[PDB]
Amino acid sequence: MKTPITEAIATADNQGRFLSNTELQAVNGRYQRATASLTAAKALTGSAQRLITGAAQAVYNKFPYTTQMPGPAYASSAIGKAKCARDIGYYLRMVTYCLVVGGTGPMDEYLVAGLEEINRSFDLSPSWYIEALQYIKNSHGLSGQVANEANAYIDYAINTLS
Amino acid sequence: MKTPITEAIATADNQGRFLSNTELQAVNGRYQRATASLTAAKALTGSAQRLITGAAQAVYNKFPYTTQMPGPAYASSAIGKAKCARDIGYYLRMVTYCLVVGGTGPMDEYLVAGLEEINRSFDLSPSWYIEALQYIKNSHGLSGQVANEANAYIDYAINTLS
Amino acid sequence: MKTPITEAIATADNQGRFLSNTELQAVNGRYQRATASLTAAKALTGSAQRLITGAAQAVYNKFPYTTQMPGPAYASSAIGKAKCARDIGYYLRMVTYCLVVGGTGPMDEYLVAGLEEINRSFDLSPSWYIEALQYIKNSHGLSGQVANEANAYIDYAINTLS
Amino acid sequence: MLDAFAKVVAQADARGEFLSNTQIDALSKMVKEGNQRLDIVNKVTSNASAIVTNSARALFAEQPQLIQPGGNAYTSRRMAACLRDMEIVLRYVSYAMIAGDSSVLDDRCLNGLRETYQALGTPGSSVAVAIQKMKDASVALANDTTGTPIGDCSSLVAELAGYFDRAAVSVV
Amino acid sequence: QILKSTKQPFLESQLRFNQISIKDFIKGLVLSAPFRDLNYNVNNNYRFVEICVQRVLGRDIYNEREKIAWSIIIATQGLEGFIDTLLNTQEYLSNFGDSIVPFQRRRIIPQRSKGE
Amino acid sequence: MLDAFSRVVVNSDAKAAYVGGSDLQALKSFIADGNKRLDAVNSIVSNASCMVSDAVSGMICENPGLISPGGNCYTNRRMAACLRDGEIILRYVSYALLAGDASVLEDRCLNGLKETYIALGVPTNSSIRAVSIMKAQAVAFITNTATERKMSFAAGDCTSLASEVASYFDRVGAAIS
Amino acid sequence: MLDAFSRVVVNSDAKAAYVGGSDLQALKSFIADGNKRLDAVNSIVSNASCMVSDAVSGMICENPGLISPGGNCYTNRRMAACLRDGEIILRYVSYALLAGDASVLEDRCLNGLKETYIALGVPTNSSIRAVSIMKAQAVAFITNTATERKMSFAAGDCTSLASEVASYFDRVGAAIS
Amino acid sequence: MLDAFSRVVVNSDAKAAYVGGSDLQALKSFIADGNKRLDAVNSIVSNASCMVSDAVSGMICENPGLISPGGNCYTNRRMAACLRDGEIILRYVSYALLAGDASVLEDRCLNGLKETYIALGVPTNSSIRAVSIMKAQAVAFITNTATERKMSFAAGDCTSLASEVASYFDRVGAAIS
Amino acid sequence: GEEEETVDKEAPRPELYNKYFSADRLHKAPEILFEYNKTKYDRVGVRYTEVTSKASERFFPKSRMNRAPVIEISYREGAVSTASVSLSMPEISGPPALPFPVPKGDVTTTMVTDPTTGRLKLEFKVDGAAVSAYSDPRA
Ligand SMILES: *C(=C)C1=C(C)[C@@H](Cc2[nH]c(/C=C3N=C(/C=C4\NC(=O)[C@H](C)[C@H]4[C@@H](*)C)C(C)=C\3CCC(=O)O)c(CCC(=O)O)c2C)NC1=O
Ligand SMILES: *C(=C)C1=C(C)[C@@H](Cc2[nH]c(/C=C3N=C(/C=C4\NC(=O)[C@H](C)[C@H]4[C@@H](*)C)C(C)=C\3CCC(=O)O)c(CCC(=O)O)c2C)NC1=O
Ligand SMILES: *CC[C@H]1/C(=C/c2[nH]c(/C=C3N=C(/C=C4\NC(=O)C(CC)=C4C)C(C)=C\3CCC(=O)O)c(CCC(=O)O)c2C)NC(=O)[C@@H]1C
Ligand SMILES: *C[C@@H](*)[C@H]1/C(=C/c2[nH]c(/C=C3N=C(/C=C4\NC(=O)C(CC)=C4C)C(C)=C\3CCC(=O)O)c(CCC(=O)O)c2C)NC(=O)[C@@H]1C
Ligand SMILES: *C[C@@H](*)[C@H]1/C(=C/c2[nH]c(/C=C3N=C(/C=C4\NC(=O)C(CC)=C4C)C(C)=C\3CCC(=O)O)c(CCC(=O)O)c2C)NC(=O)[C@@H]1C
Ligand SMILES: *[C@@H](C)[C@H]1/C(=C/C2=NC(=C\c3[nH]c(C[C@H]4NC(=O)C(C=C)=C4C)c(C)c3CCC(=O)O)/C(CCC(=O)O)=C2C)NC(=O)[C@@H]1C
Ligand SMILES: *[C@H](C)[C@H]1/C(=C/C2=NC(=C\c3[nH]c(C[C@H]4NC(=O)C(C=C)=C4C)c(C)c3CCC(=O)O)/C(CCC(=O)O)=C2C)NC(=O)[C@@H]1C
Ligand SMILES: *[C@H](C)[C@H]1/C(=C/C2=NC(=C\c3[nH]c(C[C@H]4NC(=O)C(C=C)=C4C)c(C)c3CCC(=O)O)/C(CCC(=O)O)=C2C)NC(=O)[C@@H]1C
Ligand SMILES: *[C@H](C)[C@H]1/C(=C/C2=NC(=C\c3[nH]c(C[C@H]4NC(=O)C(C=C)=C4C)c(C)c3CCC(=O)O)/C(CCC(=O)O)=C2C)NC(=O)[C@@H]1C
Ligand SMILES: *[C@H](C)[C@H]1/C(=C/C2=NC(=C\c3[nH]c(C[C@H]4NC(=O)C(C=C)=C4C)c(C)c3CCC(=O)O)/C(CCC(=O)O)=C2C)NC(=O)[C@@H]1C
Ligand SMILES: *[C@H](C)[C@H]1/C(=C/C2=NC(=C\c3[nH]c(C[C@H]4NC(=O)C(C=C)=C4C)c(C)c3CCC(=O)O)/C(CCC(=O)O)=C2C)NC(=O)[C@@H]1C
Ligand SMILES: *[C@H](C)[C@H]1/C(=C/c2[nH]c(/C=C3N=C(/C=C4\NC(=O)C(CC)=C4C)C(C)=C\3CCC(=O)O)c(CCC(=O)O)c2C)NC(=O)[C@@H]1C
Ligand SMILES: C=CC1=C(C)[C@@H](Cc2[nH]c(/C=C3N=C(/C=C4\NC(=O)[C@H](C)[C@H]4CC)C(C)=C\3CCC(=O)O)c(CCC(=O)O)c2C)NC1=O
Ligand SMILES: C=CC1=C(C)[C@@H](Cc2[nH]c(/C=C3N=C(/C=C4\NC(=O)[C@H](C)[C@H]4CC)C(C)=C\3CCC(=O)O)c(CCC(=O)O)c2C)NC1=O
Repeated sequence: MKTPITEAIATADNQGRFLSNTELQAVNGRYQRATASLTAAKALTGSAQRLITGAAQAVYNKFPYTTQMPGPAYASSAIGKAKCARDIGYYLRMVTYCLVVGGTGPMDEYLVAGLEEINRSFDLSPSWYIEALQYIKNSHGLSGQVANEANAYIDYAINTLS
Repeated sequence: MKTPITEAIATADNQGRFLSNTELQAVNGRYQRATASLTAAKALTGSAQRLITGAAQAVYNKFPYTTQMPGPAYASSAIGKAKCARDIGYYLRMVTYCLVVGGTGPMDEYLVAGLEEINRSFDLSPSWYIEALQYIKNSHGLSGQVANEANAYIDYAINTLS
Repeated sequence: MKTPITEAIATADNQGRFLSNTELQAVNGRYQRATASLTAAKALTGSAQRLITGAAQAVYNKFPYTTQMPGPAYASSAIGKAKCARDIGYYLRMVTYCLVVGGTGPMDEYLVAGLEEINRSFDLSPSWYIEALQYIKNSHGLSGQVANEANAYIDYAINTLS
Repeated sequence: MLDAFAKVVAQADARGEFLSNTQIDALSKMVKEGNQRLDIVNKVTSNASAIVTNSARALFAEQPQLIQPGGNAYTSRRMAACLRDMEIVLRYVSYAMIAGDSSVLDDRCLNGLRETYQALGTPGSSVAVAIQKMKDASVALANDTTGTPIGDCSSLVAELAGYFDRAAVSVV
Repeated sequence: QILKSTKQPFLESQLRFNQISIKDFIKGLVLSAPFRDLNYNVNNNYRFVEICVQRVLGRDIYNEREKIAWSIIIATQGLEGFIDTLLNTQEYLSNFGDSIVPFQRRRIIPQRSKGE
Repeated sequence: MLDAFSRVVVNSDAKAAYVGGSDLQALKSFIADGNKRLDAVNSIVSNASCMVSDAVSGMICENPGLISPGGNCYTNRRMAACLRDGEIILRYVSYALLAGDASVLEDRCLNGLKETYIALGVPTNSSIRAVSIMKAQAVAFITNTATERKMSFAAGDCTSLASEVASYFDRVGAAIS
Repeated sequence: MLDAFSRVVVNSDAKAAYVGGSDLQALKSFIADGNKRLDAVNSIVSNASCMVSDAVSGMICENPGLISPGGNCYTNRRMAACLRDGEIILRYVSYALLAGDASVLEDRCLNGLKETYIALGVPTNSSIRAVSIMKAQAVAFITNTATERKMSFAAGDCTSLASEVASYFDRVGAAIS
Repeated sequence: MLDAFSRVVVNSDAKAAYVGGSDLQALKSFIADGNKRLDAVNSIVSNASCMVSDAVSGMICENPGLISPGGNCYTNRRMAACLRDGEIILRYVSYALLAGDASVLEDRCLNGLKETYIALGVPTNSSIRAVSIMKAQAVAFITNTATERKMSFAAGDCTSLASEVASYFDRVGAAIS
Repeated sequence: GEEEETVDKEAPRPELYNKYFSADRLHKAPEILFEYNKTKYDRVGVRYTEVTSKASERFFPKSRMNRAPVIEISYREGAVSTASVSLSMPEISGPPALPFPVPKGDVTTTMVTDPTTGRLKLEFKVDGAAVSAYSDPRA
């Protein structure tokens, strides 16, 4: 788990160093943006069921074959649509964990590592999840620097699927 | 490339030993199954334009969105349909390269290694190419052990994508 | 002990691979030199009793000093000859063991591995030992390709001491 | 590693004699079935990603408590490491199909596999029920009459079954 | 070559179970079949010694005689006999040991900004 | 301890199903072949004094360095113990075949006899030469092809059963290995 | 049940057969002195391998010209073919002992053997010397008067069966004269 | 596949080919009494080695001047050629039993057979005497009326296929008449 | 010297048989095979191979070649309820081959027992076989 605090510890531990004024501004700058990032995590938490089901329908409008084609990898059934809504809820949960810790720690560990082994095995396309995340990027309805923190960790997830 | 000859050579300079009779039998079994292999590579090369344009149409009949979606990754243009047809030209050419040398050497060198990083960067779905290869696997018209050798390198190309 | 089956397995495992059609052909050639090597080491046991001391007299009539020298390391008295119905029977044993497995397996680890330490510190010079099985290579009766496969692992054992 | 020819070498060395003529006519029976061994390993490894993903899919259907959050196979790191070990047994069983004995399967893959799983905490009764899906998806795959002419291959499926039940009793 | 086909997913799991060390993990990577066909079939024995001293030992080659003095180890007892006699040198043990992934030692001079 | 009848229950437990007719078909054929296995193990335990005779007097003629003064079967307690150490391990596999499961062999003896034996100092290659001398001693008795004593059975072919006691005794030897 | 024995020897292929406890009582009752005769065939075939190894080497020990270059015990396939001709007649004379006649000996083994040996260049008077050792070696095993070996038996004589093989071994020597 | 039976023969090339279980009943529906006819070949080819040896030795022991020095069954290359010559006419009459017609026997074996025997000096009156013993054997084996070897069969009559092979042996004798 | 007879061919054979029998189609006949075991996998097959013979087969044909009836008897003392006789005739091979003749000592060689061959040793009766009688340290 990389945080700003568990990264400046690690460069202090590389040099045998007591925590100098170099490593006391890397952890101070997390505190001047933990205000704006924890309101964005609180806002995305409350509007989760609007954003999950709205993005699951915006996938199905762009890619209509996924609701039509038979076989278990598609959203053409009841349980096929339930597992797609589970997956965007897994994706949106790791965005809010990154706004708590201030970096891409929890989606590196719990989401990204080992993801391409799944998407090739179970025949799931990585462009089904760009369209789900590009909905959430410009339909969360945030503004200012609260939107700047949520839009940083959303397109980190787009770049590890692209 | 890994042929049965070049892996019998490879275990010799593993130890740094001379070529014994624990490698002459490996080349001996290659010469047995090369007479049912070059009769397969001849027939796939002779019916290559029938197999390629029939396999492009099997993708377009199963996935009709690819013929009409706008965007660069789909075969809805004139140049989108040409890049699709040379891809199934590339998948048939590495099968007849692998039947000639008797092993999975050319498609390890040219197809397989690095395939995931270009299907993710260019948004190419790997279920398109399994449908292009499943048309070839039961409509080449071969019969017998000549059919049994073409259905082991087409099936090796499928299990990379699957 | 390196069977030609077992290095099709061990050079499918260090790359982390299923048994493809490359290594399936190398075990087919082990099934092609099977019958032409199995008449060799069967009938070499059927004529084994002449070949032990009929080859020993092809050393003492080459070397008269080996019965005449005062030393423990020769067949001069009656105790050295009892080692000489044992120490060249081990050469006759492992040349039968190589024709079971179709490769140079058992004598690569039982015989040849760490042998100059045994030779220099007993003064058991292999000028007797090359001529100990040089009587075997021309008076053992395996004609045809049964001769050449039985003579294939004899002169591998010649060249390891020469 | 050892195959069947390497058995009776080391089963007569240790005592140090030969092998004898009454054993090798059983071993020259084995090369009559040498061509019915290599099709059958080609039947397994051609479908080597369709026996894995069709049986992990039928594993999480009957056991939803592994893909639920807080489960063993929950995250994408531990889903990929569940499909890794489901294919690892498919390699070392088919290695024991081509060789003639178990002794590369239970020396490189089953020697401490359940005590790997007791230390990590994975349900060792539940890996056996994924393997027994892969047993039934491969024995019923290796009885097709397409691609080969018809003949009885029964003993190899018992030999092919007999290493699939050897991984079914290794992991519990 | 950190592609999907060039990864070693069974060697990765034995590091995570603490079965093998880092020194046994570097030895599995030079003996890996992607390292043979991409970095050993396309140069000779006198350039491959320049690879396995720059990357493994982390230093440059001393002079050109050391490439001559090391290249007969690969041609006599093999690449698997070449790595363990290179991983048992004192230059590998006295600053990497049994637990450190190697690196290029002293690439830059501390007052400067250019270096090597 | 596991039973083969217990083996289908925990198979049907994490699966959370009932018992169907599908996996029931293995166990109903196990009933009618139960008497054939019951005709096997009675002759294993009734010629057991011969099988522990040829366990230890047979392995000592092919390495006599243990009766030498200084060996690992020299004194008459270690002479007594090697007669005793082998007559428990065939008593355990007589339990193990009636359940059918090897886990009763594992938890009782085969979890940790190897870690004792290098602190008890005995060699393991001598042990597996004494394990395997009971292996072919066993499989003669189940088939009735033993030379000096031929016993009463019925007529058939228990070579599926005769592989199973050979499927135990290698894991007896691999545990010490 | 000698028809079950004769159908084994008439099928001209490799086929195993064996006798249970009920039909062995039919064997012991149909053949007179079956407690004596089945001992007498067992005393030969327990040591049949040493009988063929001694006698043709005793044929070498009196006729040393067979292992000369140009002799008929040179070129070790041909030396083993004399050993293969050693072992067939011992199995054929034991079944001739067991059936109580030579009618299976004449057609399957003794018909045309003199014409076979003079067409193959076989020295037939040397084989007379080799088979006369077999007449002495079978008598000393039936009477248990062997100098180096002594097997346990029931008490009594076997001199009818000791004289019966001398009738059977002279039929071989008359066939090849 | 009767043509693929013939395509073993007519391409003059040494292969091996078979007929499976589903492919048997296509031939068994086509060929009338195929359960009799496959028994009729298997009664012959299980004793195909013994059929040539009683045929050639009855030719020898009735015509004793053939094994004279100067006779045509001297000089053991010439004896082994005559035993080879009785084998090829046995396999061709066995394949004529399978195919149901002699038209592959007439051209491959009997065509040119007459004057190729006076090309080498074969006494053809002995050769008609040689094949007539094989005519007496094949009516004994198919009807299971051999005097020494009976075989197990399904119960019934086989007198048409007894007469067909006895018709097919007469085409061999008329080819060398 | 074990087979110094590898090609020897004194057949006369003038070329007057070639217009009626070709060289490739010479002594070749269809041999019929039978996997008849009353089973579902029972196959009939024919193959067309070269026919060879030897001169011995007037009285000892290839099915009856070297097939002699062997007897195995299991008998414990007073154990006739479990005692048995068996009978078979396999293709019976002889014992292992006769040795060298040897001078006056040496170490002749042997072999015995059921499982394996494990051969003897021999200084004409006495069987030395690696006891190391030359045991002379120099203190
Ligand atoms: C020359 C080198 C040479 C001979 C000449 C010949 C000597 C010889 N030995 C016998 C008699 C027997 N051989 C027997 C065989 C065996 N005895 C055993 O105990 C084992 C089982 C087996 C193999 C060694 C037996 C049982 C006899 C009869 C009793 C006896 O020992 O005498 C003969 C025949 C008797 C005669 O006419 O002299 C001869 C010629 N062997 C040589 O090696
Ligand atoms: C002279 C020395 C000599 C003969 C005269 C001639 C005897 C002979 N035998 C037959 C008949 C058959 N031979 C058969 C072959 C065999 N019988 C078997 O049981 C085995 C399997 C096989 C090889 C020995 C068969 C089946 C018969 C028919 C049954 C019968 O005996 O009648 C004949 C032809 C019939 C006749 O007498 O006209 C002859 C002439 N062989 C000699 O060596
Ligand atoms: C009919 C197939 C579907 C399809 C194809 C399509 N592919 C591309 C682009 C690329 N494909 C490759 C693949 C390879 N190149 C190789 O050299 C080899 C090995 C011999 C392989 C497998 C690559 C590298 C590209 C990009 C470069 C290029 O060739 O242009 C495209 C163009 C996409 C783009 O963004 O340029 C298409 C349209 N698409 C379909 O719709 C068909 C279903
Ligand atoms: C043909 C006779 C020649 C001969 C024989 C001889 N050998 C020895 C002693 C040894 N030989 C070995 C070598 C091996 N032993 C093995 O088991 C194997 C297989 C792995 C090999 C390669 C060893 C270790 C010994 C010593 C132990 C032993 O006695 O076997 C001796 C005795 C020498 C002594 O001083 O003890 C003899 C006479 N030597 C000759 O000179 C003959 C030509
Ligand atoms: C269907 C999946 C089941 C499951 C799998 C699971 N396994 C692990 C972890 C390991 N498994 C092994 C065993 C092997 N690794 C190998 O490389 C080989 C062959 C050489 C074997 C036999 C090891 C060593 C580990 C730990 C290392 C690793 O692979 O990660 C895990 C945990 C993964 C993690 O990172 O913790 C899972 C989830 N477990 C289940 O619940 C399924 C039933
Ligand atoms: C009690 C006597 C049993 C019995 C046991 C069986 N023993 C079998 C083989 C065998 N027996 C021994 C022991 C003996 N022979 C020797 O050479 C030595 C000295 C080294 C001794 C003490 C050995 C070594 C073996 C071979 C086993 C091996 O080493 O692999 C055996 C199988 C043969 C058979 O009978 O078919 C059995 C059944 N025999 C009995 O029937 C009584 C009840
Ligand atoms: C003979 C074939 C062996 C061998 C036997 C010896 N075993 C010795 C001691 C010993 N063994 C055990 C384990 C024993 N208890 C069990 O319940 C079971 C079965 C499951 C077994 C095998 C124990 C606990 C001990 C120690 C007993 C004690 O300390 O009281 C032994 C030595 C006796 C001693 O040291 O006094 C021998 C000789 N060892 C051999 O060398 C061969 C291979
Ligand atoms: C002759 C070569 C022997 C000899 C033979 C005698 N055996 C006598 C009784 C007897 N024989 C056997 C073994 C035999 N009968 C069988 O049923 C079977 C195999 C299934 C065999 C091998 C037995 C078991 C017995 C009974 C022993 C007893 O009463 O306790 C016997 C007495 C007369 C008779 O019964 O025929 C004789 C003379 N005895 C000899 O001294 C030579 C060496
Ligand atoms: C004349 C040569 C025989 C005889 C022949 C009969 N056989 C009859 C039935 C039958 N035959 C066979 C064996 C045959 N069929 C095969 O498919 C194969 C090889 C794969 C062979 C060798 C079988 C299996 C059967 C069926 C037996 C049953 O299930 O009952 C038969 C009855 C009429 C018929 O079915 O054709 C006859 C007359 N029987 C004789 O008496 C002489 C000796
Ligand atoms: C044996 C019972 C006869 C007899 C037989 C001999 N035949 C000899 C040579 C020979 N036979 C054939 C015909 C045979 N070979 C075939 O390839 C075919 C069918 C395709 C058949 C029927 C041929 C062709 C030849 C040799 C000439 C050639 O190869 O072109 C033969 C050898 C004579 C010699 O070498 O001096 C014998 C003895 N002769 C008899 O006396 C009885 C009646
Ligand atoms: C050894 C003590 C003799 C001797 C023996 C040789 N026999 C050779 C070949 C041979 N032997 C037989 C006899 C045996 N086998 C059988 O199948 C039957 C009957 C069922 C019997 C009695 C036969 C048939 C043959 C083959 C002859 C043929 O093919 O016609 C032989 C080698 C000759 C060869 O391989 O060509 C030898 C050396 N010869 C001797 O010098 C002593 C006296
Ligand atoms: C939804 C947008 C599209 C879709 C979804 C779909 N997904 C699955 C199955 C799986 N998805 C995963 C993915 C993850 N698991 C994780 O733990 C994480 C990190 C938190 C991720 C990203 C896995 C492991 C599976 C398989 C197991 C499961 O059942 O969930 C399916 C089912 C596939 C099947 O074969 O059953 C579906 C249908 N597919 C669509 O059609 C939508 C467009
Ligand atoms: C390199 C890879 C490779 C293989 C996999 C085998 C494949 C193979 N099998 C057969 C031939 C055959 N193969 C089978 C096998 C089967 N039939 C069944 O019902 C079972 C499903 C299956 C066993 C697993 C049968 C029954 C035959 C015909 C009988 C025979 O072999 O004689 C043949 C024709 C030659 C022959 O008959 O032997 C070949 C080439 N050989 C190879 O070189
Ligand atoms: C009181 C104590 C007691 C026993 C001893 C067993 C006794 C026993 N054995 C078998 C029966 C049998 N046992 C065997 C076993 C064998 N036959 C062989 O050829 C092999 C040598 C051997 C092991 C492979 C066979 C083949 C049958 C017949 C099949 C069967 O009905 O079980 C049967 C069923 C048929 C019958 O009633 O006889 C019974 C009750 N059960 C008991 O309750």
